[PDB]
Amino acid sequence: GDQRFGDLVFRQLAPNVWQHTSYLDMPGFGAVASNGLIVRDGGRVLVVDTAWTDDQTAQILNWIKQEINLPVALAVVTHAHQDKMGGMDALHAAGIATYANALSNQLAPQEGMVAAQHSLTFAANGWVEPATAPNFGPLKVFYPGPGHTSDNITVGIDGTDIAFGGCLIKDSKAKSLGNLGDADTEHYAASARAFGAAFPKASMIVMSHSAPDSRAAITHTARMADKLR
Ligand SMILES: O=c1cc(CP(=O)(O)O)c2c(F)cc(F)cc2o1
Ligand SMILES: [Zn+2]
Ligand SMILES: [Zn+2]
Repeated sequence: GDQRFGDLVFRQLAPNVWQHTSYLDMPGFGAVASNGLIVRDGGRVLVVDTAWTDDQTAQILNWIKQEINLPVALAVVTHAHQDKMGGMDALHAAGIATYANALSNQLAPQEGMVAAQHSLTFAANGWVEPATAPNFGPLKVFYPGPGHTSDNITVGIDGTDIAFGGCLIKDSKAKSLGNLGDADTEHYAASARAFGAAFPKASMIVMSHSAPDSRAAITHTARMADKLR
């Protein structure tokens, strides 16, 4: 199922959905995989998250050209850390319109990231303000509250059983919540559960650092986060 393409890995999840995976050495710790998504919506392609680097992100675009061969209409990135925004310049060089949580764009410079071109804003209940996410097709963007970071956002794919938790969600057998350096430990559990409640039909949960899992990823992540309080 997995397709090795250079130093990246691509896995089809649904007729119109693929997971992209890229790797970065975290010195002394290891080569960390990070996942995002590629969605075909009719005659265009939508991307969720960059790879870690510009070069890797250009390779995602090369894979899209070879395997889908339709324009990439936009990309949305799910918080201001390198695994999700490190390739912003490659998207801009390719002429792709880019979107992030307003807070992600504000944080980008201090995090060493390049901001996206457009800012998403969110209603009090967490759903994106639709005028800020034009032409998102089946992508349904939800801010679940602070968790892995204060700016973390999540994405459901309408018409599929897939929802993407990014770095908020860990798999159903994960031993830890990963990098909590920028986390909101008090609100993490509620934010994880809010993600699950926003996408009740999603039976396939996609996340940054593990293979797609069942909804037990959500319950297990929230149960682990209960202990942080
Ligand atoms: O494996 C990692 C992955 C990340 C990126 P993320 O948190 O978005 O997964 C990371 C980071 F951003 C800061 C850090 F200090 C250690 C880290 O270690
Ligand atoms: Zn992160
Ligand atoms: Zn992460």
